[PDB]
Amino acid sequence: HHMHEIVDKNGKKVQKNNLNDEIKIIFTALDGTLLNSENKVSEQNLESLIRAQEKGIKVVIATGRSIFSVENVIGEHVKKNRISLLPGIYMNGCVTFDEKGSRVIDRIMNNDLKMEIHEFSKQINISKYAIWFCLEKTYCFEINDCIREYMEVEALNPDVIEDNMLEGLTVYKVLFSLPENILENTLKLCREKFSHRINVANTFQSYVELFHQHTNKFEGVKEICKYYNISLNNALAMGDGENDIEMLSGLTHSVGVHNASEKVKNSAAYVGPSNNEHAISHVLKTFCDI
Ligand SMILES: O=C[C@H](O)COP(=O)(O)O
Ligand SMILES: [Mg+2]
Repeated sequence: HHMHEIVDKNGKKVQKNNLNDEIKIIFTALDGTLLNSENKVSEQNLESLIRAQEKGIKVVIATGRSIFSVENVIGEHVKKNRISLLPGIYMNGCVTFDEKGSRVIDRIMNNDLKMEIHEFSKQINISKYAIWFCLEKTYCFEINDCIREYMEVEALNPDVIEDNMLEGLTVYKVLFSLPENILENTLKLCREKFSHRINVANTFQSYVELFHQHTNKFEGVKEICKYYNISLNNALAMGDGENDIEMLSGLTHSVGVHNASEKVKNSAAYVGPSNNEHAISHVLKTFCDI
């Protein structure tokens, strides 16, 4: 079966003996890539991560999430030092930490643009689906089934605040947890309204994330590779979503998981197993020989 293979754009399996780059570091999206559909790290994945640590391969999270919500989802692995959060690429790069927890990227959203996005979202009535991200906390204006759905997966609850409090907050992104029935339209509105102002990404299901226009996960990738004197040619990125496109296309070695869209897969060098098929275990096998 093809359940566990990694293939190039011609459908040919990638073989270790044909590689000419040692992979020293792997950057991976969390939900939809490392985590299976149940938001868990599979045992096969965990077993391969243990071996990657024994061999000195670095595994770095690159996510739209804050580090706080990551810790709530995979904390048990973090506590056992099996997955490191530092260094890490959070909020789609806008908050990227080195191993000392210093922000090597800190891309706050301009406050005029914040308020314009806010007023626009109230105008088109998606403000109720908004989760605003400060450095250390998230905020929403009300709770509904869509906010509920976001809390369940994110596993970290926003504080509920009044509308007029937003002006005082220093934010890095906003995430709209949208009903499925208005995703496609709302995405068109935001992209038309804020082109060359803000990144707009459909990252996961009906999530729409807006963050610093000149920042993405790949900017974080470059910073962390730089920190450890690792050429980009010895890095590998894997992902599934729109917010992974820049890091998949920016590295010579990248893997789009099988569950990714055709757009995301096209941006990647290789296509691997789905997130439910232990994608990073097979990546580690193919590229690092376990
Ligand atoms: O809520 C989860 C995120 O939208 C997906 O996270 P990721 O960037 O690690 O795939
Ligand atoms: Mg993802």
